[PDB]
Amino acid sequence: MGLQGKAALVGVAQYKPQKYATAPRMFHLEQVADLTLQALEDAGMELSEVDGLITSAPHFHEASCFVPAMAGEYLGVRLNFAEVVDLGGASSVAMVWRAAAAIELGLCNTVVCVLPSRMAPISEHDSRFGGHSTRFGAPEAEMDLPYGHMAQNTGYAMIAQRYGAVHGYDAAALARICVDQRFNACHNPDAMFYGQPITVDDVLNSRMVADPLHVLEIVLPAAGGGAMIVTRADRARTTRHRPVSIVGCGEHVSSKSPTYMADMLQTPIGPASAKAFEMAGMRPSDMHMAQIYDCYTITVMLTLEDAGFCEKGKGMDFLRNNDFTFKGNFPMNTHGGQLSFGQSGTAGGMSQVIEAVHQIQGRAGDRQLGRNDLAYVSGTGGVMSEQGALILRGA
Amino acid sequence: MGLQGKAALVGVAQYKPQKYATAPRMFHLEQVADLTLQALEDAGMELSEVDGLITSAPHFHEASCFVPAMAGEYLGVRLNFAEVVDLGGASSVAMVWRAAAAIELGLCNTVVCVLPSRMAPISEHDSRFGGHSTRFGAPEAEMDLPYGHMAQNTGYAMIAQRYGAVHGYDAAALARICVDQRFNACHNPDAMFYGQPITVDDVLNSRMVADPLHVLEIVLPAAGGGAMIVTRADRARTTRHRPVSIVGCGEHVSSKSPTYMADMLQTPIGPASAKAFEMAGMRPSDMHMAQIYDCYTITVMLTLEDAGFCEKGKGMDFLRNNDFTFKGNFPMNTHGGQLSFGQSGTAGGMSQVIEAVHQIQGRAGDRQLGRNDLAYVSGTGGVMSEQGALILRGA
Amino acid sequence: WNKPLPHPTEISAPYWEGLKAHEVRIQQCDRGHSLFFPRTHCPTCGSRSLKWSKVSGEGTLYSFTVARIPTMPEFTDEMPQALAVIELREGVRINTTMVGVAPEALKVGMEVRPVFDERPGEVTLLRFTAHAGSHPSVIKAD
Amino acid sequence: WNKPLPHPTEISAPYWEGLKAHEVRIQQCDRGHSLFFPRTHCPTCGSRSLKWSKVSGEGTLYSFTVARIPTMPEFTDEMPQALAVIELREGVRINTTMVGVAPEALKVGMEVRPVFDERPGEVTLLRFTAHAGSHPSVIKAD
Ligand SMILES: [Zn+2]
Ligand SMILES: [Zn+2]
Repeated sequence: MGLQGKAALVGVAQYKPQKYATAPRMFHLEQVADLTLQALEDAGMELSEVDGLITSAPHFHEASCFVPAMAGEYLGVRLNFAEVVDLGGASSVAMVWRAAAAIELGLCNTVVCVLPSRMAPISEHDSRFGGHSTRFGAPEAEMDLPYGHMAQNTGYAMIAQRYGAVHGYDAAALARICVDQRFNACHNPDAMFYGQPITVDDVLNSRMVADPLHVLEIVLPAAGGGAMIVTRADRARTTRHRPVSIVGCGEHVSSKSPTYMADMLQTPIGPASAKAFEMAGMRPSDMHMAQIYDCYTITVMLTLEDAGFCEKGKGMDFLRNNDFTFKGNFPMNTHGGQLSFGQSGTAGGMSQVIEAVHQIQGRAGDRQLGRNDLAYVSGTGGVMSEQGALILRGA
Repeated sequence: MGLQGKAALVGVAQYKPQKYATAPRMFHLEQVADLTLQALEDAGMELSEVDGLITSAPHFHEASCFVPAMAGEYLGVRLNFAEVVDLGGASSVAMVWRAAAAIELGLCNTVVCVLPSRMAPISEHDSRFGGHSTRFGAPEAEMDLPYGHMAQNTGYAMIAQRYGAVHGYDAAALARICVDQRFNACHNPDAMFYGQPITVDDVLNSRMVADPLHVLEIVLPAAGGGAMIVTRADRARTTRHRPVSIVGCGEHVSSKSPTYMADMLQTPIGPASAKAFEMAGMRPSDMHMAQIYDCYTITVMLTLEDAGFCEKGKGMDFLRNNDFTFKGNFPMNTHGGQLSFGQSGTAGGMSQVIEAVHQIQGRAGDRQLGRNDLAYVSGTGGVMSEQGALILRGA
Repeated sequence: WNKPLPHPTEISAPYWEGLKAHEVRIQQCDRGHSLFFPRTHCPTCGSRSLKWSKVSGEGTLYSFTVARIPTMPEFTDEMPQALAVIELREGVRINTTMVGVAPEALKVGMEVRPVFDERPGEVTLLRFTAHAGSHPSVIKAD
Repeated sequence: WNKPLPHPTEISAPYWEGLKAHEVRIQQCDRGHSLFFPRTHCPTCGSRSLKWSKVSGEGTLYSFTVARIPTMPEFTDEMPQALAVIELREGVRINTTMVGVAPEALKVGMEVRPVFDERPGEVTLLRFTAHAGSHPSVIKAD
């Protein structure tokens, strides 16, 4: 049951994360074409082979609706699967397994998952709340906003405060995530913070946003984008690189605000990762790498626990006693993660997937892992809201 | 390797189509809850069983993004599949096969497919192009709008005019679609035009909207909404009515504007229907009913041709030589279709799926088909843009 | 008051009206499930039989944080923002802020009691304080 | 013009500038595929090496319709709107309207000529007319 591993990632492409002030301006339709063709060239396939497309539903600059039709028309493809997702940072992992499902279902042969994240040029004839809805009837508009609750920082901070009171807290242990991932980024010329190492005290000395989260434990919004090609296992054999099979997946959404979680310390990556490991017939100890969605340090540590890599409540202990660099025993976000490689909006989650593909394909350069067969990848949207997991295995 | 038919429609719910003046206003989250619970009650299931949710992505009144999360939180369900679609009128059939794909893949036991279509209450603190985008970079904003091309009426008129030039045109033949479907609605107390029979003359003498399309050949806009429960085959055994298995599906999007179609007369419902018939191991001649998306009479005739019910260029004569009432030899849109039952905005296409479920479950009252086991269902968005096809089979 | 205010719907209206009467009123389905935020259905069992009833309003601090950068510039006069999540004895959770408690004494699990904030004017907001503290139950408009 | 006007992008600017020069410019990849609307890639083969080719603007009327109800009030002075789709000799299709011919006279497949509509002032639009007709190739602003 579940995915049988007959779909594989064969081509990737992504813009270098760059600050909004200086990043190139590109229409979202233009980005869709540019990123798809780049990823197709990386795979060694041409345009007419694409019979499936997945992208993000909200905030597509040129279309408030009919996004698949307009994007596919601009691209020039004939789609048997016209898909959009609306899961925030979890979107990237959500598109990957949907592409595999459609290919294993026989609907498609080759699916492109693409997320534009650069802003479009401005015309003379043409966000405070951080994504919270102000619409009449939206519960959070009347229950969150009047009290200052909004966006993501303070929500994740209240999760961190709950964890500290229940299981203990070590500010320096969480800072280990920033230091090791920055080390990884310091060996990635494409990373935003390439050549910019940090220390533990650097993180603690950075400004407090909301107790106990510091600015350096939080991603810096940036522009970018990315796309990935998924195709059938047989066609994958004649592509350019090692196929990266999609052998397990999981998805879970049980709340929007963390306030209505059954337990803010039981995050949805638990159920999602248990389904993905089960589907792949594998266990956390089988993985050679973990590309973990890292908008906040606390999200990484909670993913470490709930995905089964360490015991619930010993996350700080796991962070103190392990080396998370590409030279370490538990390589993690070996591209730098969104924290240090840069967060390209909703495409930031795709950096995790692409790095897993790079590592498995033997294309990671100075950061290449010795064991590069098996990868766990997570995606997280909102504040512990939307979650997905992937198990990937090289051919 | 398509669907194995292990998911089934078990419960439906549908607001009666109403003009926007009589139409009550409810929040889209409110409609999600109300319609979901009505459909669950129709199937005899509980809210606790729902672990999958599909709805429409754009113009969700209370949320421009994170629609699955806000709706799932408001409804109170824990989702292993959080899905949105952006395919216009083809959204309903698109949701059904996605729900079956997730159930057969093992992620969900029960998926709710819901489309709010009533407007929300207005507030002090809170569209002349008919859905066309005006955004900078949208191709139709500069290639369509300044020349008056927009909305749907003229686009379908230009497809009809092209057909008449290539294959000949018979306006009285199209009128039979209106007459026979109105006859069906005349035996449907829930239909908008219940008890109001019309003749071919009434259709031909109605006002011309855009040559060669008459007023009576075009749906009128109305408010409504619908929900649909899909569940595993085994759980469907103990639900209240006959399970309606989803044995075949297909999807195709190859153009937004018909101007860029390879050929406006070769429409994307063909490829989608061929895949659905192939996957169900079935032929058009095996169907006991055809519930065809009918926002325009020309859509129905082209769907009959391209789906395989008659030869290309012969659709005019098929309309002349067959009886499309529920008493006829080719029962079609037996609830009256959107033309005579009412078009509930985006939820209009759901009326085609619901009527098939009603027929297959033996719940269609006076219009009940004696032979009620196999159904072909189509959904169409835009101007022959987004297309989906379903083959449904009673248990 | 330049901050965001609630714009009650006809679904949530009885809750914001109860606060105006210095009462915390939440819905309870006919099977015994309390719910919040307000809905037209029970998010636990789906029942449509909901009854509004006053609750004592006391509970525990489920979690909290202290904003050192204001979440919005118009919350500067509330700084530092003691953002809090309260779980009433009924088991529902309410977003709010703490008043009359030093940020450094905030502690996950403290007993809390409601404070009705009339400063916005026509709208009454719901804040919380330490149960054993002396902070009054109402904050009148300036 | 009070009606909607094109807002050219850096991608489509050469086409709209071409109309100002009384030219119909259509992109072609170096593999020979023509494309419209304008893009930065070939929608056929994915090539990024595109050139702007000068075409005669001649073609055939692919389809048409006569608007009896205005697509919006702003086009009432153009009634009845002869909405049209032209297929150029090179194979691309263009949305437009027909001028210099009766709307009810049109026929699918008839040969057409381009007509550069300068009436909006700074923006020139592309209309079409019968190839054998007497309508000029330009409409000078009023
Ligand atoms: Zn209940
Ligand atoms: Zn080309």
